Amino acid sequence: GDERFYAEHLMPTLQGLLDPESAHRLAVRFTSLGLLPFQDSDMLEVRVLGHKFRNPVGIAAGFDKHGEAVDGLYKMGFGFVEIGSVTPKPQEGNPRPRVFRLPEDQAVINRYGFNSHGLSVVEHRLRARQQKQAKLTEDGLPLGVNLGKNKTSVDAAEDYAEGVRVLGPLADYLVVNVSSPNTAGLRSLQGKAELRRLLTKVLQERDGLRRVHRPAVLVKIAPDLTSQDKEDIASVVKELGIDGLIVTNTTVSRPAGLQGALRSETGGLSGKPLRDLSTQTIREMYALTQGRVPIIGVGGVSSGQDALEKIRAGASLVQLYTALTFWGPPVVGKVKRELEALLKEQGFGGVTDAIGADHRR
Ligand SMILES: Cc1cc2nc3c(=O)[nH]c(=O)nc-3n(C[C@H](O)[C@H](O)[C@H](O)COP(=O)(O)O)c2cc1C
Ligand SMILES: C/C(O)=C(\C#N)C(=O)Nc1ccc(-c2ccccc2)cc1
Ligand SMILES: O=C(O)c1cc(=O)[nH]c(=O)[nH]1
Repeated sequence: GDERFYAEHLMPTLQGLLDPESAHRLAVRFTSLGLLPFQDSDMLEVRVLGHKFRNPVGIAAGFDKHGEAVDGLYKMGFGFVEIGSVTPKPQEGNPRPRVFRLPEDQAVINRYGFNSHGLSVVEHRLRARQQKQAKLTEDGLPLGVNLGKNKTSVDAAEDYAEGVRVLGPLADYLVVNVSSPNTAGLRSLQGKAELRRLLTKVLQERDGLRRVHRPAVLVKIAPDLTSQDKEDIASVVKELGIDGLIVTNTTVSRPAGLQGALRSETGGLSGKPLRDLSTQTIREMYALTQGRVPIIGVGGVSSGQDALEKIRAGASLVQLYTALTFWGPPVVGKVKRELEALLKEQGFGGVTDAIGADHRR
């Protein structure tokens, strides 16, 4: 496993031979079979959400939408895996092309639209390795399951409720994904009244599961929220005792300076141009929740510094996806190695010590 080789030769050649969706599909395939190219120190261990995480670097939702490559992803060095988004019924998503690379920006735009094998398929896939996962979790490698809703559903809350009932028993944590920019009307569920109603139902359904099968519940939010939106989300989270937040999904904004020819494609923008917008959203949400609500920080993480900035801003854990598509699997070890070195350099005894450090200076 060599960073230079992947960054300079393998990935650019892959990007030059296949379209983005094809590259994604082949990657899931390769990862699922364990055809892949760092020893986690105690400094990187985090205890949150009722679990030990051997390192704080996870794979973000969207890469493994259907739970096909979980074990290969742990082998890649991720401290936790999130699969999904999964919808109740199977659905195809948007017509192709629906994924676009912006190499000049180290960015991606996608409009997949919740292409999903559906709950039943994912349920059986996870059941086939349920005890293996139980041991992985105990060993500090938890599993998250990200829930979406069907395009033609009349009752959004019931979609998420069904997700809780079916995949909740198989997950260490669940994500109520109300932040995809690619499903019409979905982001409106972030509004105060809609969110409270939705999350009340979700939490009731979760509380009804047997104790060993009872996951933490997190809400994944957009980077495009107004100050009022963020205030309201913070209020509802505290009112209902939501276990955590995932911050953030992709942006519908197109920051000044984007160079990629494909910058004006419809969809969610990810990668470097999203990075600081996400970090600032983490920072705001941490403050609004008084540091009492665990945050998983996501968006434009490609290095140790990127990870630590989100951690200092208030994230207990981080995730990446887009960086993997540019630098390949070696980015995981790179992020962890750089993060460890930076923690030492900045006087932190571990990740835990650095969580929210910016707010205390
Ligand atoms: C191709 C693609 C598909 C994605 N699909 C999902 C999804 O199904 N559910 C979800 O919550 N986030 C999804 N995401 C968003 C990521 O989980 C993450 O929040 C975002 O991409 C920012 O992280 P990054 O810059 O490291 O990619 C997707 C992102 C991309 C790149
Ligand atoms: C949307 C998406 O996943 C991509 C694009 N564009 C993409 O390139 N993904 C990807 C992710 C991982 C890998 C990879 C490369 C080597 C070994 C295992 C996996 C290759 C490609
Ligand atoms: O299109 C999707 O499936 C999707 C894309 C994205 O960026 N975020 C998300 O939650 N879903």
